[PDB]
Amino acid sequence: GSFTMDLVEEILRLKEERNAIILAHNYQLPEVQDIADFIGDSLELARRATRVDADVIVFAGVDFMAETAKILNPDKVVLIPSREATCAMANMLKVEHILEAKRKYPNAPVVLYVNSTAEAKAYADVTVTSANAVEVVKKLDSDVVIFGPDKNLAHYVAKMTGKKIIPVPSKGHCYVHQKFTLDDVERAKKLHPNAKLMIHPECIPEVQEKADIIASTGGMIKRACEWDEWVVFTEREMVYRLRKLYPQKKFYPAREDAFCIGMKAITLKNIYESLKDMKYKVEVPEEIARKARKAIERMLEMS
Ligand SMILES: C/C(=C/C(=O)O)C(=O)O
Ligand code: SF4
Ligand SMILES: [Cl-]
Ligand SMILES: [Cl-]
Ligand SMILES: [Cl-]
Ligand SMILES: [N+]
Repeated sequence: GSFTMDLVEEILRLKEERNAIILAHNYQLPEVQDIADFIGDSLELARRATRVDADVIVFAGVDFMAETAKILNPDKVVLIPSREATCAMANMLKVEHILEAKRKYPNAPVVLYVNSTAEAKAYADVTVTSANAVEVVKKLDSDVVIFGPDKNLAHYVAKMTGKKIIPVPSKGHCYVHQKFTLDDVERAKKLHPNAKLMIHPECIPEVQEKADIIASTGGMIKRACEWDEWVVFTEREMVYRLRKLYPQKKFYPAREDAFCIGMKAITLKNIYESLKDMKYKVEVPEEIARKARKAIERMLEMS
């Protein structure tokens, strides 16, 4: 015919030409999810980055996630389609916060949420995500741990493990998940009285306390089989992910306006441009990468 390739067809050809895999987070735009080879949460993306047979990883997610993939694949090309795909919560944690906490608690393990920079991870004894933070902290050989950046996840970990949690920094949080309120819980239950509530641990504690399940986005997918109707208290693109996986269930956003600007820096067009031009190359300095890798590997061994 007269027509040629659209962006999807161009991307598919370039993936072949580059020997590339596209890894996407659950918060990516639906049309980006639809072209990804693998979609998952922070822990699943970290694990998947340890079995990459491709030469090139295009990371449809934020920069810290691409850096984690690069730390696990120092000799593969890792591309981030936009350097403005970044995480507001992760940037709240600086090396100075970690050093001050280590000074006060030298025997406390430093436990850093994967939502953190590579420089910060170089000071972690182990990394965690929302899916394994409780399990990891429970198993660490200390009754006190230094933990960050997210204070709402820290609250959940403190509740579930009974251990003393020293937050770094003092007020780290995700603006997307902080948008959920008790009024959103009330409205969701009024509009969808037969639905259960799946709530991310980055939400505030009083909202966590209303959950039927508290889970990472990966845990939400794992536990969705437990009911047929769910209100989803996380970034709104997760509703698309859940509807695609389970077309027979019903999913409703807790708030349509819970959007991550950094995640939406990734577009179909800049994924195309990323493969076409081999950009933007993600690099992590060797000393930081080796130290971060030790903490990330330990995390994968512990969960
Ligand atoms: C936002 C997020 C973070 C994580 O997995 O630790 C999630 O995908 O649940
Ligand atoms: S949703 Fe929140 S934690 Fe995730 S990248 Fe966006 S700002 Fe960061
Ligand atoms: Cl692969
Ligand atoms: Cl995220
Ligand atoms: Cl199913
Ligand atoms: N011990």
